[PDB]
Amino acid sequence: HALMTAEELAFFARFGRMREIAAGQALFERGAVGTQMFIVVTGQIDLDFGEDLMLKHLGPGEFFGELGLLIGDHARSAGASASVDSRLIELAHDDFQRLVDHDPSMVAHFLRRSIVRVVNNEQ
Amino acid sequence: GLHALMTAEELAFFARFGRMREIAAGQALFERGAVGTQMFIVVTGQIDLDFGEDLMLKHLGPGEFFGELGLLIGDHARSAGASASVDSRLIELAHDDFQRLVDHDPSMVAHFLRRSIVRVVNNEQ
Ligand SMILES: Nc1nc2c(ncn2[C@@H]2O[C@@H]3COP(=O)(O)O[C@H]3[C@H]2O)c(=O)[nH]1
Ligand SMILES: Nc1nc2c(ncn2[C@@H]2O[C@@H]3COP(=O)(O)O[C@H]3[C@H]2O)c(=O)[nH]1
Repeated sequence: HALMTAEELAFFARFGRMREIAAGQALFERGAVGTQMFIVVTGQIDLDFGEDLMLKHLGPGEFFGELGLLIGDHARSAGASASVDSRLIELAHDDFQRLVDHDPSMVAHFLRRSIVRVVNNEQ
Repeated sequence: GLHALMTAEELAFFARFGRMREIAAGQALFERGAVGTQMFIVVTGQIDLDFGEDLMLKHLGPGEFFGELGLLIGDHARSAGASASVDSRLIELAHDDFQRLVDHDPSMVAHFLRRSIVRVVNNEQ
């Protein structure tokens, strides 16, 4: 599972912003354009990779959408939706660029863990 | 496009933190499925990647990099065999070298890691 560090949670939250999403609501659809990533801080997000694949359940501290964030014109690999009332850190393209500028070391450590996760990965 | 290519800054800094390696035409650098914790940058010649099955070979010329998965992911097994098509020269960057690089220039590394992710999401033959 994902899981940010405490330092990441605090900083991504400050550079990004919070987003509330109700039980049953869609955050984005599979195959859609999307340039922001998200961190679950309360509740649960379900990822739907289409076809007959297992759903992934993401609880507090887990992140997703970094591909949309990091790769231009990426199409969302899964649909994202809220299982229950949830709250998220939403981090946009510009926010991430700011973060890299202010704290490249922390970002490098994050990107590194991302790569490990993403080569793991793909149902 | 979708070919690697380091920046000039990367080439110089990866060269300095790492070391150089000569490899003769026909020689294997590593086998597919093996343990491997270093990455490589081609600076002369050409490295061929063999992904097994019936997949196309990939040909990497000067300035192209490979093996970063082995470098970044513990207990990764090499996704391809690597071998020299012609006499080649490489920058070899070891695990410890990369950690030194991160510590001295995190910003350069972050930019590199970012470019890696794009390449890798656009990979797998
Ligand atoms: N493609 C893929 N994406 C995954 C997987 N597990 C989690 N994800 C995340 O699901 C996300 C959906 O949005 P993106 O396409 O932006 O980024 C994706 C990944 O960050 C997986 O196994 N495969
Ligand atoms: N998995 C994968 N690796 C690739 C591809 N093209 C180039 N590579 C590189 O091939 C390398 C084989 O060694 P590694 O797995 O160390 O690291 C890998 C990458 O740097 C591709 O299409 N798929």
